[PDB]
This record gives sequence, C-alpha cells and structure tokens, in this order.
Amino acid sequence: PSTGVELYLDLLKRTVSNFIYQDATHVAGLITEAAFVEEARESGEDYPTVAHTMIGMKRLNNLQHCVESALRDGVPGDVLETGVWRGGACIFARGILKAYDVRDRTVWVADSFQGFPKITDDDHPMDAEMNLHQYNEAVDLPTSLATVQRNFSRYGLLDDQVRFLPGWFKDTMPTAPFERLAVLRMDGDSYGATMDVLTHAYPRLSPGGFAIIDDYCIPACREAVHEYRDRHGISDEIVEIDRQGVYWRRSA
Amino acid sequence: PSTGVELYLDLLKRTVSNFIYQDATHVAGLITEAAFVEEARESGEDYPTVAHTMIGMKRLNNLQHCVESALRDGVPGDVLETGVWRGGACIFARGILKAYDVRDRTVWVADSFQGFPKITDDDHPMDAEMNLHQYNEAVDLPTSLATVQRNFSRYGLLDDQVRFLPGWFKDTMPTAPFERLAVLRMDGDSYGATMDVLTHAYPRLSPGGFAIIDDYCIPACREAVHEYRDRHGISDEIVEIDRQGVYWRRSA
Ligand SMILES: CC[C@H]1OC(=O)/C=C/[C@H](C)[C@@H](O[C@@H]2O[C@H](C)C[C@H](N(C)C)[C@H]2O)[C@@H](C)C[C@@H](C)C(=O)/C=C/C=C/[C@@H]1CO[C@@H]1O[C@H](C)[C@@H](O)[C@@H](O)[C@H]1OC
Ligand SMILES: CC[C@H]1OC(=O)/C=C/[C@H](C)[C@@H](O[C@@H]2O[C@H](C)C[C@H](N(C)C)[C@H]2O)[C@@H](C)C[C@@H](C)C(=O)/C=C/C=C/[C@@H]1CO[C@@H]1O[C@H](C)[C@@H](O)[C@@H](O)[C@H]1OC
Ligand SMILES: Nc1ncnc2c1ncn2[C@@H]1O[C@H](CSCC[C@H](N)C(=O)O)[C@@H](O)[C@H]1O
Ligand SMILES: Nc1ncnc2c1ncn2[C@@H]1O[C@H](CSCC[C@H](N)C(=O)O)[C@@H](O)[C@H]1O
Ligand SMILES: [Mg+2]
Ligand SMILES: [Mg+2]
Repeated sequence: PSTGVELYLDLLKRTVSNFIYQDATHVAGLITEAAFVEEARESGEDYPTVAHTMIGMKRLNNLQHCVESALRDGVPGDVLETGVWRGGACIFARGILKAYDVRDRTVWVADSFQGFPKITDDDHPMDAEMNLHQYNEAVDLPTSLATVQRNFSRYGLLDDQVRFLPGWFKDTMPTAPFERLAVLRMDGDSYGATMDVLTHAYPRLSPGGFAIIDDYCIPACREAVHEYRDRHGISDEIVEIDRQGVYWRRSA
Repeated sequence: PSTGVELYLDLLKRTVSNFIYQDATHVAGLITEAAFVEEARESGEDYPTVAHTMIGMKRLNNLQHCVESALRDGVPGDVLETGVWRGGACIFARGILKAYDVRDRTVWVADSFQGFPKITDDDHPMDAEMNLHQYNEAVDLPTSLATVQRNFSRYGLLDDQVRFLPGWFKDTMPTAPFERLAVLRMDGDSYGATMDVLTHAYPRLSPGGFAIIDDYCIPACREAVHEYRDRHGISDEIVEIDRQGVYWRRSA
C-alpha cells in the first residue's frame, strides 16, 4: 500500500474485519475459546463479537480482486451480497467504488435482517438436518436493517449507491430491481439460500463477472452449487479462496 | 469527490478514536456511566475501554491541521508526542506522513509506558494534590512499549519512521536524538511532565512549528505553560481546540 487509494482500501479491510482492535469471537460450533486468533480472522473462521464482517481478510481480498477486475475489464453491472450480517463486506464494496470515484454502480445489500429462517416442510433434507436457525443467538446473527444502515453511516458510506433488499431471498431475488451484476457474492449457508440466489440472481451476472460462494465448505451449499451448475452446463473453474469460500468467473 | 488521501485520513481518525465500533468508556473521575456518548468522543472527553486514542476527533483534527500545515509550509522537523497511551495519536501522525509519502520525517513516541509516575517530595504541590498516579488502573493507562508497537503494526504503520523514547520525560528528553521538531504535542497532564518537555524539547521546535497542550484545562498544566512562556518571552496566541486542548504556532 502506497497511494491514498491503496492505503484507504487496506485500512478499510483491516477495520471492517476489526484486525485493528482484535475483538473476541463468539463461542459456538467448533470454536471453544473467545480469544482473538490472528490466523482465524485472516481466513474468516471465527464469529466476531464486534467486527462488521465475519468473512475475514482472505475473502475481503477476494472481493477487492473481483470488484477491481470488473472495473479494469469493463464488466458491466452492480455488486450484490446475499447474506450481509452487520454489513462489513458490503461496506467494503461501497468503499472500493468510492475509492475509484465510480458513480454508475450500486451495492445491493440483501438479507432477511432476521438471521436464519426457521426450518419448514419445504426445506431440503440437508438444511433440515443442519437447522442453522439454532445458531442465530450464539453468533449474534439477527441484525436489523437500521443497524446495518447505521454501520454504513459510521464509515461515511451510506448514500444512494447503497440499496437494501430486506426479506427472504425467495421473496426478494426474482424481482430485485437490478438489471446486471458484475459481482454476485453468496453468503447464505444453506442449500435453500444458495439455490434461491443462483436461480434468481445468477442469470443477471454479466459474462466476465464473478460468482463468489462463501459457504462452499458446507455440504448443503455445495450440493446446491453442483445441482445448479450441472443444470445449466456451467463448467467455469471453481477457485478456492481459503478453507471456506470459492469463486468462479462467468465465461461467455 | 473525496480523494484516496482524504478517504484514508478520515477513516484513520474514525478508527483510532473508534467512532467505528463505539466502545464503552471507563467509569472514572467525573464519568459515572460507561455508555459511548458520541459528543464525548467527538471532543475527547471520555476514557475509551478499547480505542487507541482518548484525544477525540477535535484534537485529532487539530493534529492533522498542525502536521499538514508544517508539510505545506515547509516547516522542518519531526513529530513528537509526549504521553501516548495506546499510541493512537502517534499512529494517526504516522498515517498522515504515509498518506503524503513523506519519507524524511519521523514520529517520536515518548512515554514511560507505565502510566503516571508516583508522586515524590520533589513534585510541584499542584501535582502532589492531584496524584494522577491514583488513576492509572481506572483508565487502563499503563500500556507497554510492546503493546504500542503491536498497535502501530495493526495499521501497517510500524516502520523506521516511528521511533520510541521509553522512560520518564525528565530522563528521556534532554538527550533525545531528534534535532528539530515541526510539531510538539504535549499530553502528560501534570505541571512536571509539561515543564519537563517545554524545558527540554521546546527549544528544538522550528519557527512555524506547532506546540499543542492537550491538558491545558488542568490547572497544574496551565501553570507550567504560563511560567514557561513568561520566562522565555513567548507571546504567540494560545488558540483553543475544545474543552481541554490548546495550541500555539511558534513565531521566529
Ligand atoms: C455456529 C454456526 C455454524 O455451526 C457450526 O459450525 C456447527 C458445527 C457442528 C457442531 C458440527 O457437528 C459436529 O461435528 C463434529 C466434527 C462431530 C460432532 N459429533 C459430536 C457428532 C458434530 O456434532 C458440524 C460438522 C455439523 C454439520 C451438519 C455442518 O457442517 C454444519 C454447519 C453449520 C454451520 C453454522 C453456520 O456457520 C457458518 O459457517 C460458514 C462456513 C461461515 O462462513 C459463516 O457463514 C457461519 O455462519 C455464522
Ligand atoms: C480520571 C482521571 C482524571 O481524574 C479526574 O478527572 C478527577 C476528578 C476529581 C473527582 C475532582 O474532584 C471533585 O471536584 C468536584 C468539583 C467536587 C468533588 N467533591 C466530592 C469534593 C471533588 O471530588 C477534581 C476537581 C480533583 C482535582 C484535584 C483535579 O483537578 C484533578 C484532576 C484529575 C484528573 C485526572 C486526569 O484526567 C485527565 O484529564 C485530561 C484533561 C484528559 O485529557 C486526560 O489526559 C485525563 O487523563 C487520562
Ligand atoms: N433465506 C435467507 N434469506 C435472506 N437472508 C438470509 C437467508 N438465510 C440466511 N440469511 C442471512 O444470511 C446472513 C448469513 S451471515 C453473512 C455474513 C456477511 N456476508 C459478512 O460479511 O459477515 C445472515 O445475516 C442471515 O440473516
Ligand atoms: N513524566 C512522565 N514521563 C513519561 N510519560 C508520562 C509522564 N507522565 C505521564 N506519562 C504518560 O502520559 C500519558 C498520558 S495519556 C496520553 C493520551 C494519548 N496522547 C492519546 O492519544 O490517547 C500516559 O501514557 C502516561 O504513561
Ligand atoms: Mg458464510
Ligand atoms: Mg490529556
């Protein structure tokens, strides 16, 4: 980092992930100690008590790569994240556009703003077995729209190039009012959330655009990804980011 | 549209003062409630549990004004802060130099790295009356050199343009190896710490340089300032920053 832009985006990553203050993690799942562990935050493997994103430094770097590549290569369209929690990844995305004075692209912030949904009879058996809803409280997942908006405002990044899509993805995605995406960041964990968004948002991903699957390490998510790719004849290389996330670049 | 440098420095101020995550204050002195209060942090009036500086946004803005003016006007010399706590003001100063790619000035970080000193028989009576040592634990003041170095490194700002001066100001200042200062930021609270640094560091402040007195609202500090200015015939206007700090600009 040397230029003002490089310094800003570097600091923004360290700030939204709270490498700066090194907040404790929630203790849930396979995590058994609250201590901040550098390696865990680096790879987005903990559940921050305070930080605005849980995706970690490697997945923030990937998001920067994808947005910057889209700008560099003239890939048209907006940035959408499905599953935003406290908003840190979307805050970073808006910051990237701000750094490069991009005025013609929007960051779409899609979430229930309620955490994971209760399991229903419609759910895939793998989703029903996992029952992600049981973890909502343990990792402070339910985060209101007002809270997320407040978080954007603390960075000076709440403006008309940030638009919110509140509700369940099955309700918000089919008629979401974007025409094209350059980056589609999927971070909803379940077979259902992944299939919802691949079905309803992926067709608007421009060729040359990036599809990021945050939760590929989760069997149910991975199942949706393969079902969807097999259905559509998608063979674009799945590239690992860290121990959780992957992405591909959409070929024409 | 804000430049990369503007975006970086704005974010750095919000981060070192922790406007981003809004940490509670310690309950000490006249502060009886732990809540983060926006107005208190804006004017540096609380005792942050986590933030790297307690000086607040108004005094951070002052520091930026002083450093940028020195750079712009070609006032020679380094930046020294006497009394750094967790290092956030000095981290900000180093960030300013980084933002403008200044490679030939150093940020000097001077502190006991142990909190306020124990009172002795040699202390000024106003300092003995205050006995600031009694507040060390209450506001988590003692902060080791290793911790402060770690804090710099979290921002990517620990490099050879940051130099540390560990020990009591009366011992470290007379032979501190800087030749010239552009900004002398005094933040030691007491008659003693203020007089130590005015006596031993102020003569190295360049004409056109800035002398910042963080704790001018404290009677003992103010007494040292006036005693020193009267002795040396200094009549440069004392300009108020907020409810605590003032500064003057040294005329030749
Ligand atoms: C705490 C939330 C998290 O909870 C778990 O980490 C649960 C783990 C279970 C305890 C595990 O079970 C245990 O395994 C042991 C090896 C053997 C045990 N023995 C006694 C039977 C068995 O009890 C796992 C394997 C259960 C299976 C079904 C699984 O993979 C579930 C994933 C749940 C993830 C959820 C959701 O976290 C998401 O993760 C993705 C990857 C992150 O980016 C992020 O979005 C994050 O959101 C907050
Ligand atoms: C908690 C630390 C702080 O502690 C106080 O704020 C103490 C205040 C006392 C309680 C006060 O007493 C009360 O006054 C009332 C009018 C009447 C009360 N009635 C019960 C008799 C009496 O109990 C004061 C006036 C006592 C006198 C001796 C004084 O001026 C002490 C100052 C100490 C400041 C210290 C040092 O703060 C420094 O500040 C500067 C401005 C900041 O940038 C920062 O660096 C900060 O350091 C971290
Ligand atoms: N079916 C669904 N519809 C809408 N939101 C959902 C959903 N299933 C899960 N979510 C949301 O998906 C998010 C998963 S956590 C997202 C982490 C975030 N990307 C970060 O940067 O840290 C939660 O905020 C949860 O409320
Ligand atoms: N005589 C002395 N010599 C050296 N350090 C001293 C001192 N008296 C007080 N200190 C130090 O002065 C500091 C006061 S607090 C400094 C606040 C800091 N400028 C910030 O940005 O938040 C403490 O870190 C304390 O250890
Ligand atoms: Mg995830
Ligand atoms: Mg002070």
